[PDB]
Formats: sequence, C-alpha cells, structure tokens
Amino acid sequence: PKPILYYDERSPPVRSCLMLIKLLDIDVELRFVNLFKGEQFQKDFLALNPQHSVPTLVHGDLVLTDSHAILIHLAEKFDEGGSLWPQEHAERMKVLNLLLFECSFLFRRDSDFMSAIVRQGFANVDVAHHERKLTEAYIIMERYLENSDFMAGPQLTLADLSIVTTLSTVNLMFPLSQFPRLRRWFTAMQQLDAYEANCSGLEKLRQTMESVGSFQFPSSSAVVT
Amino acid sequence: PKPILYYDERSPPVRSCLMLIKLLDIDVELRFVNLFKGEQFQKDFLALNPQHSVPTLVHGDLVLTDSHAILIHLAEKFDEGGSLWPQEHAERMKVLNLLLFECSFLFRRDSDFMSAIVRQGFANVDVAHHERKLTEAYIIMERYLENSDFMAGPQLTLADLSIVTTLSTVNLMFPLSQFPRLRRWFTAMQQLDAYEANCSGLEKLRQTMESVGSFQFPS
Ligand SMILES: N[C@@H](CCC(=O)N[C@@H](CS)C(=O)NCC(=O)O)C(=O)O
Ligand SMILES: N[C@@H](CCC(=O)N[C@@H](CS)C(=O)NCC(=O)O)C(=O)O
Repeated sequence: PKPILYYDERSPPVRSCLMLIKLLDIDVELRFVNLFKGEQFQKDFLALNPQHSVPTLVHGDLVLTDSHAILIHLAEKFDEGGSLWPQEHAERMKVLNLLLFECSFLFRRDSDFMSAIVRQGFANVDVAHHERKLTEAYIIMERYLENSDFMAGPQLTLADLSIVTTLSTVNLMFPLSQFPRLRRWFTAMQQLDAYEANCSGLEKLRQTMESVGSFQFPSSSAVVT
Repeated sequence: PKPILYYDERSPPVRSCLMLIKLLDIDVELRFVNLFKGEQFQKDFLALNPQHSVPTLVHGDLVLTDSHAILIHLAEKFDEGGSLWPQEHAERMKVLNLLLFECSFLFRRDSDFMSAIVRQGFANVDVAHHERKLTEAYIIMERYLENSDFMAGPQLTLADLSIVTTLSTVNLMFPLSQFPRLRRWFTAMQQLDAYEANCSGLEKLRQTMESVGSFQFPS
C-alpha cells in the first residue's frame, strides 16, 4: 500500500518530507489537515496521532508521528543504500545527530517564537528575546558549516532536508547577512529541484502568520535566489 | 578508545544514557559538567558542543550531542542483536517514533515547566498551565500502553529508557494516580537493576530545584 501523508504544507517539518518525496519520486497520497482551523483535534485524527501533529505518515500498519522518523523510514524504503541516510555507521550517526538538533533546538525555538505570535499577536511578543534565541541557532549552524559543505558532511543528507525548511521559516523574520556559510548553503539548497516543494508552504505560512499575527515580516530578510 | 560521556546526572536525558550504560555494562569515562555553575558554556565544551547540552558523547572521532543519538549509537555498537534497538524495520521505526515523542513532546513540555521555575521562581509559575500540558503527555503515554507492557511493544526498548527518566522528573510535581497503565509501567521500570542509575540524579535535581526555586515539590 502507498504511504499516506497527513499534512499542512505551512509546517516546516511537513515541507521536509515533501522535499524527500519529490527528491525520490515517491508516490504518496496527501491528506490535508488544516492546523489553523484546528482540524488536528478532529476525533479521528486524534485517534491516529494523540500528539495532534503533522507530518503524520501511515504506511501499511506503520504510523509515524514525527518528521524525523518519516524521513528515515522513507529513505530506508525508497533510497536503500543511498547517501541521504548513509550506510557507514559514523556518517549515519552524524546525520541522526543533526536531525535531533533540528528537532530539539532549531525547531523548538522557531515554534516557540511563531506560537507566541499566534497566541499573543506580534506586537505583544518579546521579539528581542526570540531574536537572541534564534540568532544563537544561526551561530550553531554557521559552526556546523564551517567544517563541511552540507550540515552533516560533504554531501546532501536527510539532515539538510530537515534543517532547510525550518531555516527558511526562521529567515522570514531574521536576516542571514552575518552568516556567510549559512547563506552559501541556503543558496545551494535553493538551487535543488527538490526545494520547489518548500516554496509554496513557506509562502502560505508567511501569509497566514501576517494575518493571524497582525504584522508584516521584513521583506528584506528572506534570502531568495 | 572507550566512549567519554559528558554529563550532569540531574538531566533526565543524561540519566537515560546512564541507565543504558548500566544495562549493557558499557565501560565509559564519565566527565562531569556542572550545569548549575554554567560549565556547559566553558570555551572547550562549547567548541565540542555548540548547543551547550548534556549528554554529549565522544567516541573516537564521533561527537554526539543528543541523548537519543547516544542511546541508538551505544545500542548498535554494544548490543548488536539485542531487543532494546530491534533489528526488524517496523519495530525499529516504532522505537524511533517514541524516542522522538520523548524529545519533541514529553521533554519539551517538562523542560518548559522546569525552566519557568528557574527563571521566574516557583511562586510565579503558571502551574495550572503546565499541569494541563504535562497531564496531556500522561494521557498520551497511557494510550501508548493500552496494548503493550512497554512504550513501544511487548519488550523493554530504548524508548522506555528515554521516557522513564523524564517521566520520573515530571512526577516530582504531578502524580500518576489517575493513569493505571502508566503507574504500573513506572512501578515495573523501578524494579529494573538499571533503574538505580536514575535514582541519584533525580534526587539531586529535586534538591537543586528546590533550593533555586525557593520552593518544595509537593512530593
Ligand atoms: N517533532 C515533530 C514536530 C511536529 C509539530 O509540532 N508540527 C506542528 C506544525 S510545524 C503541528 O502539527 N502543530 C499542531 C499542533 O500542535 O496542534 C516533527 O518533527 O514532526
Ligand atoms: N534533546 C536533547 C536535550 C538535551 C538537553 O537539553 N539537556 C539539558 C539538561 S536536561 C541541558 O544540557 N541544559 C543546559 C543548557 O541548555 O545550557 C537530548 O536528548 O540530549
């Protein structure tokens, strides 16, 4: 049976799975769950994923409720032996380490900021506080890239797919002027054909946030190529 | 060389790694990083881990900066063919999915609550708000346990090691009386020889939080 992806493309971790699906030409059925309309609290979706989060994948009997498990599962099933989720143990641990950085640090901080805008309205958010927390994530990713061309080594891996979507979301608000390696890496990701899967949801998230939060992102911040 | 574990046993993800190390008899060199003195910001540790977090594992040239990668790495290198990190793909993805639940949901929410204490003082924290967020996590784990004795199936896995330490930390503040499956699972986890690895750090966290929070946990 073909994988079923419950999704809202405004979500960065959803867009990471959409990028992998495009990169590998995976046939997947998409089922939209509108997060800003609260459809993730619908009783049948809650029964499927009590964390009420997207992406959720159903593939046969398997139900995955975290983008990072979804990326790993799809790579193992549709890129066997590939370099996205590498075969050598130490290389694979490095990718796993960076996936968890995305989950535990970069996404956590971007979610904290964006959730505050939705709950409080932009004018009531302590933007300076979130600028510090997210610039700290920029600094860390800049350090990762001072060693390798890609986040987890010399070539594109699942870590880049996970990180680039949330990075593009942070960068709607906060500029990358001071981060040359991060800008070089982001520019290169934007040249990838798979990056087309990030574009639509990023823009829909931009429009939704500006509406619900009653503000405008500074147009000069976002890196476009 | 033997793995090096940078740790502060007050950290629940540290304690998860300590439990696995004891369960598998792994010979490791422990290096204490006092989080309450800010030693995670010392220049050499920051150079090692820019996220300034424990646990951090150095194993040869490999540097891991997240407990969930460390658990998987140590299981793969020291417990090949074990049940903690199952070899069958569907079972392994199930364990991975629960490891990420611990990272993304349970630990996130407990960390939000504990950080609010250290920042604001216990007397100023919106306790009811965090009670709702953390009770929601209890409700989810209770459902995870409906058809299995452990978090990811009929056997103990890495998911149980990761979740039990944070669970015990949430349980400093919020009791398990209303969750029969979760309470029975936690009691069973406490019978493990390896659970002794959780005991010392949990009580150190209690004592440290209560002094800095100028409060006492209801437990
Ligand atoms: N760590 C999880 C994070 C998933 C997550 O929190 N998704 C957000 C959207 S970016 C969501 O579904 N929010 C809906 C809700 O929490 O109710 C993953 O990587 O999939
Ligand atoms: N997702 C990470 C979380 C690690 C983490 O946040 N550890 C806390 C202690 S519980 C820490 O080191 N805090 C110090 C700091 O953030 O400066 C993991 O599982 O290892």
